[PDB]
Amino acid sequence: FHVRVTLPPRKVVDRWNEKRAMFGVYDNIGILGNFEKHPKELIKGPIWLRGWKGNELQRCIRKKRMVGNRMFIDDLHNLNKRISYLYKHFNRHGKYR
Amino acid sequence: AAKQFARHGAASGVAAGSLWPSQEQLRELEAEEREWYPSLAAMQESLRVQQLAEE
Amino acid sequence: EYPSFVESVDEYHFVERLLPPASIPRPPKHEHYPTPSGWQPPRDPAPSLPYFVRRSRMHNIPVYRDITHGNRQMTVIRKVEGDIWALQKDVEDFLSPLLGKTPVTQVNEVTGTLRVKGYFDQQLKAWLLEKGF
Amino acid sequence: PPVLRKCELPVPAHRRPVQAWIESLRGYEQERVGLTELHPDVFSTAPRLDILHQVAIWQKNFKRISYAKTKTRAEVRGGGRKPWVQKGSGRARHGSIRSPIWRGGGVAHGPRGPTSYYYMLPMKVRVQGLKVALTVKLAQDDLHIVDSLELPTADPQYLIELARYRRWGDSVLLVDLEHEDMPQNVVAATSGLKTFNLVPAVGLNVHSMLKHQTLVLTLPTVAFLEEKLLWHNSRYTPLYPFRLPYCDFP
Amino acid sequence: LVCPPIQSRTYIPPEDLQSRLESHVKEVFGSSVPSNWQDISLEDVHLKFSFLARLANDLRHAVPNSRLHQMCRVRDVLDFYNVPVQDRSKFDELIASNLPHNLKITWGY
Amino acid sequence: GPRALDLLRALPRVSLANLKPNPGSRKPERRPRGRRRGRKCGRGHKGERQRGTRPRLGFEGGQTPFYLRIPKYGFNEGHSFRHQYQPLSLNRLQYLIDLGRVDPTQPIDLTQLVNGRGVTIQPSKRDYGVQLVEEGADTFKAKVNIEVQMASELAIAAIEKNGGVVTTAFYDPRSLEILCKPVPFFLRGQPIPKRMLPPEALVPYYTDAKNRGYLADPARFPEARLELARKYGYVLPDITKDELFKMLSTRKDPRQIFFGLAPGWVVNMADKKILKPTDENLLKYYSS
Ligand SMILES: [Mg+2]
Ligand SMILES: [Mg+2]
Ligand SMILES: [Mg+2]
Ligand SMILES: [Mg+2]
Ligand SMILES: [Mg+2]
Ligand SMILES: [Mg+2]
Ligand SMILES: [Mg+2]
Ligand SMILES: [Mg+2]
Ligand SMILES: [Mg+2]
Ligand SMILES: [Mg+2]
Ligand SMILES: [Mg+2]
Repeated sequence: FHVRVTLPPRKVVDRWNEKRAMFGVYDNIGILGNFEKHPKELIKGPIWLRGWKGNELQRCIRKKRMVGNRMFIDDLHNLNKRISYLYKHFNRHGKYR
Repeated sequence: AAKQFARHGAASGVAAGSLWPSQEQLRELEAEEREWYPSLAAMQESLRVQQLAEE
Repeated sequence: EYPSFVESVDEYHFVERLLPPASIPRPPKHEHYPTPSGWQPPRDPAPSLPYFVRRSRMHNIPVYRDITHGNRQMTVIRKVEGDIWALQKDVEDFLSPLLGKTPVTQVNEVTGTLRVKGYFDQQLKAWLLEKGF
Repeated sequence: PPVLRKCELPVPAHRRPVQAWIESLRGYEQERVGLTELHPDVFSTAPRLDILHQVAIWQKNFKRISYAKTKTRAEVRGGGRKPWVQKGSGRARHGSIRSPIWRGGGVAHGPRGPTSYYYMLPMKVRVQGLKVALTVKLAQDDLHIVDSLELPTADPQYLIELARYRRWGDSVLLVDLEHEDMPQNVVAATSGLKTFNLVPAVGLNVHSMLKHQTLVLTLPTVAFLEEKLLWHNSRYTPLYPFRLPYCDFP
Repeated sequence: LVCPPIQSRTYIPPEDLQSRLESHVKEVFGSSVPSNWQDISLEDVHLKFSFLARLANDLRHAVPNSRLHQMCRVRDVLDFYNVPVQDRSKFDELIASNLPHNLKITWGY
Repeated sequence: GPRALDLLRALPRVSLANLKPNPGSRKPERRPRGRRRGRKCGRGHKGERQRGTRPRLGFEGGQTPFYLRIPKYGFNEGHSFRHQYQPLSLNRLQYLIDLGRVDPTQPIDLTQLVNGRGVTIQPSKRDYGVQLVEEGADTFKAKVNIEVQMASELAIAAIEKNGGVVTTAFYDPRSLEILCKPVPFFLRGQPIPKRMLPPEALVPYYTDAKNRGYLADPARFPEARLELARKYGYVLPDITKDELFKMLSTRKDPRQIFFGLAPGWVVNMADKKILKPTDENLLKYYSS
């Protein structure tokens, strides 16, 4: 439980730096902009996760069905295995049945 | 391609005549349509045998 | 071998019909009120009661019925701009002869909404046609 | 010449409009250059911090993808075997040394993979949120309408000191109609500033509205906004996407 | 290019108010005063602007933007300007409030 | 307006710094830590449940499962192929003309009912159109041209009495789709196909002047229609003499999906231009 003896340099953060000032800027783009582009397109991320949501099982099964054949051998394997495990666990376990 | 014509299609530089079935496509659509969908008169006559048999 | 086609613009006013409205028609002014389906417009002036009821985006009176747990019956008055407390006074005082006792009330001041135990939907509809909201 | 702006849209019968000073940006000392009627249904709406909150969060989250993966006892390097036998050793029994119990072994639950929180606050809600935000920036007196936005010069000190003369508070969000039409002195002076910001009204947003101690709206901008928002109390439920052809609609 | 030194906004109404304002009624509306000078409506945009502008410079004081939906009669503007406002803080006021000797406030900012 | 407004002059800025969501919005999650919710964490003691494996849902502990003792039956039998018709009450109709959503002036078929959002059709779900009921029978004052897929006697009556003309027209799954959300079909940019003929079993329903079936012989239209009045006891109006006559007369081909268009055509909505085939085989195809 021995704890840090010397004060760290206080991290100074300008909340006024570019990215933070400009946060959430185009959020209303569809509405204010006579909808053409959806808020979705403001999402920069992993191919299969854009404008979508799900629990682990759905995520995984999705990554598979989308990028599956572009994955490395080993990751792929671990993915199929995680899938199986999850199948078994969500369907076949719980308190609530 | 079809969809792209629908969007703009003037500017899309899509060949218009291509938006209709080919001679093959045409004769096949023809073949199936006359196959599974009989004539109105012909359907009435299909019904007369039934109604009279049940009578 | 692409079949030949013909480009003419005069049949386009047929296609014009098929486009749906993205905004609701203001309802046709008639000679006779109420209408066959029972629709009454709000007045030319508005009353001086220190509260008001916006009609629905359908120009219907914003009184609805709602249940909870299948057995709890409720009636919701919506879109009310003014002192709702007054509206509460007047509503419960309208209903009290009907039930012999004041009906239970929940006022939501921030929501601009009123809530009342039981189904008064029909009678509140009328009573807001009275005051012409 | 007094600039006096009438609302381009019908007010409901029981409700009078609002009025804001039109300030201009060329002189420090030209404070009220004119008068504008604002629509009650946008800038007078019943203030609801509830929805402010809701949508403010929805702004924060819905973009969020957290990439944090931890490795389950399946994904760790090795230890595909029972370290020693079930019985007789006289110590606690284990499967793989990658049992989460073990030191260098797996993580039981933890984070999983790229993980997204994405959800769509319903339409008319986000809409009514901008509504409220504006109403609030106005009612707390910190909204300033401008005409023009033509700036005397590209010196940013001028701008800072202008905010100083008008007691504008620390931060400011400047809103203009389009990206192309912003005059060159605005762009110049502001792009070299931290606190002030310059944005097309297509990117007006709640979070930013609250993030800046003062909102400043151009007249064409307001005439635009008022309309775009007011559209929604009067609108049908979409049949198909609105981006498509509609009778009345663009 | 210069920057004007700020006003303190601290306000007390002068005793000549009524006369200033009525002078501004007659000059802004250009009207010979209908018998009630303070009950005439401000609804017209031009007249309202001219009125509150001249009133802005003369009294060295302006109306907050919210309050501008709230001015209709001239009586409203009257009662508005009748009210003083202190820009001093609760603290600055605490200093000037005649403090008992056993209380010493230091300001560490 | 909302005096709440004037309370905000008093208060400090609304900013991110101060925000509370509506009380009772977030009902807080709890976590199995601590003395109360730790230690068996509401999972019980031992047995099956504590280990998370309790058997599947239909299960009775091996006694022959409730849902499985009961014999099968034709119930949901052929449920997929049983036609559905979305109901439309007359009361709703009167409503929709009253608020001027659908206007009686120009002809009324399904499409218009749709665009007023007065009805909703999900063709993929085996919905074969709108059908008519008599609910506002006495309420109904409007003079209207209506084309539906099904209607009931009393309904036909209540439109007749006011002097409108009702026609029973059929649509197949595909054509019905094209009907309901037409603009997105155009943006599909495919030609506008032939209409199907109703199936064999349905044939008798559409060949009767009894229903004023669109495929029925017009020679019985004036007959059976007048008959409707003697049964329900009112004076039958003369439609031929009316001003709005030429709209009420307006029909479709049994091969036509819309009003004013024809099978084989193609709509370019960018150029606002219609395209028709000049090729013969095509015209023989789509005009047959
Ligand atoms: Mg999960
Ligand atoms: Mg409910
Ligand atoms: Mg292993
Ligand atoms: Mg092994
Ligand atoms: Mg093992
Ligand atoms: Mg290690
Ligand atoms: Mg590790
Ligand atoms: Mg316990
Ligand atoms: Mg135990
Ligand atoms: Mg046990
Ligand atoms: Mg349905």
